[PDB]
Amino acid sequence: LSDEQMQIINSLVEAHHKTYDDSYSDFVRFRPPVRRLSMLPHLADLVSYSIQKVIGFAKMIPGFRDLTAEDQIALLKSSAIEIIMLRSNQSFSLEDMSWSCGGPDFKYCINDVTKAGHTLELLEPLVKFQVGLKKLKLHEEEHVLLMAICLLSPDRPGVQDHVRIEALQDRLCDVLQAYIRIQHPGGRLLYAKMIQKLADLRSLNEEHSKQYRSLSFQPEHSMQLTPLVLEVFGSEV
Amino acid sequence: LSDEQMQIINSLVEAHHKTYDDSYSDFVRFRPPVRRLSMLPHLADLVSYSIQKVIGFAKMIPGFRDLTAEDQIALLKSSAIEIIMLRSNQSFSLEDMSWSCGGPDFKYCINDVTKAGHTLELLEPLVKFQVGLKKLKLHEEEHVLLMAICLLSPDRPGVQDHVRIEALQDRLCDVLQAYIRIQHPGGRLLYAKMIQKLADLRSLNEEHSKQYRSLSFQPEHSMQLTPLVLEVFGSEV
Amino acid sequence: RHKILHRLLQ
Amino acid sequence: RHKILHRLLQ
Ligand SMILES: CCCc1cc(C(O)(CC)CC)ccc1-c1cc(CCc2ccc(CO)c(CO)c2)ccc1C
Ligand SMILES: CCCc1cc(C(O)(CC)CC)ccc1-c1cc(CCc2ccc(CO)c(CO)c2)ccc1C
Repeated sequence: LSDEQMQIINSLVEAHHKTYDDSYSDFVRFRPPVRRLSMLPHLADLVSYSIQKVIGFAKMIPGFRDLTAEDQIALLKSSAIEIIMLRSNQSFSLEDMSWSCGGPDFKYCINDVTKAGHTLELLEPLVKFQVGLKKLKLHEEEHVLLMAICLLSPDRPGVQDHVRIEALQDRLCDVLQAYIRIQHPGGRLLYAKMIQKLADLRSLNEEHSKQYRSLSFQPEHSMQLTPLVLEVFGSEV
Repeated sequence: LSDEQMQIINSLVEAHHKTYDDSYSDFVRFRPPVRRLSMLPHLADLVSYSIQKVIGFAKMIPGFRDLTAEDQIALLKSSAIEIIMLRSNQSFSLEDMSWSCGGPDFKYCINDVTKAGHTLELLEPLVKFQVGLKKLKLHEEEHVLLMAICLLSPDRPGVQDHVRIEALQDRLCDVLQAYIRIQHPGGRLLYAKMIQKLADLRSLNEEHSKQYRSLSFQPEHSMQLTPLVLEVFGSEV
Repeated sequence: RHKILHRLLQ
Repeated sequence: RHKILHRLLQ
């Protein structure tokens, strides 16, 4: 790796730490969990909260801040769900096949999540994704990169400068490819695995989108969402 | 009173009971209270919740259901804050000059409320209103009427059939005037007092409106509100 | 507009 | 539109 490459790693890693609370102390302020879509209020707040973190992370990816305010929104609106599926993995436990966040109230089985309006059609591959990914036992360096790589994809509906964003993503893909080669022993086939994950996040992105429209369309359900969720997941161009 | 008159009283009273939980058990599901607008999340949920109750109450006021869907929204969007200031009084305590709702976490001094984005310009007369009203020691029959009278005012911006709504409100004002004459000893001057209150709710309505625009305009504050609050307090016609 | 108020008013 | 995303992106 070179200095410029490394600087990007230290940059992404610090951005992640600044936007990811390992104490999950902020969950106590979401509308309480309830075990008729009883888990929607809590999860809609968990997700709304997460989006705020993804935006905070994105603003620190080197170069992103220099994109057009419109490109920033375009990349964000379309890759937000994917970044949240990626960052959530840092709390997914293969043991109890759930997301453990500080305490028991903040531990969500495939059961809890069902009461949020989502079906197995999403929950099924979602967990599968979490397991396969959890198994790659990536480093924080690689973990944070994969997020920046996914967020800086030029193949998103809305992207104007789909050529510069093409550069950035590449400048990142290298740092990752390189690191995995130098700093990750036994990871001689990792890169290919990771990139394969960014492709699975596409089918998941799609699924959530349809399932989201279904719920979103019902006001007795959308009135449960947050102004930020509605806007980022809304289709207003 | 006549039978028709009484039937309206039993109708309003049952509607109130069905839309007002004396246990305040639903407050445990709002985003937790915090004592930088720390009380906004909790109060925005308290208010969003209240609006849902006012709509539920309104749908049961005899005749209201027969108004035009547009008239219903017009009356609701403009008199919602007033109905919430009226129904809140059922929990206002002259002792600790606060709103006691089941427990200590759900007890809001003039202090707590300040951290919700509102200034004394509103909080001052608001409490004054609560005291003066709390002192009239109205009956539940009169209390529920005053709410229906206020909600069915034809002098609201948006009202199309401002003549029929003129009838209904009158049909209610009588039942009240009559009851106070027959069923309320010592209340030979009450009616005038109550009606005077509906006039104070107008200056308060105005104040909250301006203060609401101020907050509403800031996305770092409006993203804290609920989809229902934004819509009912929003100025979209 | 008023999408939520309708659902609740029926 | 995107009122909230802007405020957060500055
Ligand atoms: C990717 C699916 C995100 C999602 C969206 C929705 C809505 O679509 C319902 C309307 C929007 C609020 C409801 C529930 C969920 C949903 C949420 C989770 C939570 C994962 C949870 C979320 C985020 C984070 C960090 O940002 C952690 C800890 O790392 C744990 C697991 C599974 C599902 C299906
Ligand atoms: C009438 C003022 C209503 C209001 C609006 C707002 C917002 O404008 C902030 C953006 C909307 C969420 C914030 C805070 C408040 C506000 C809320 C209260 C709560 C009264 C509380 C509210 C409702 C009810 C029953 O429906 C009870 C129990 O009877 C107690 C007391 C004082 C104020 C100033």
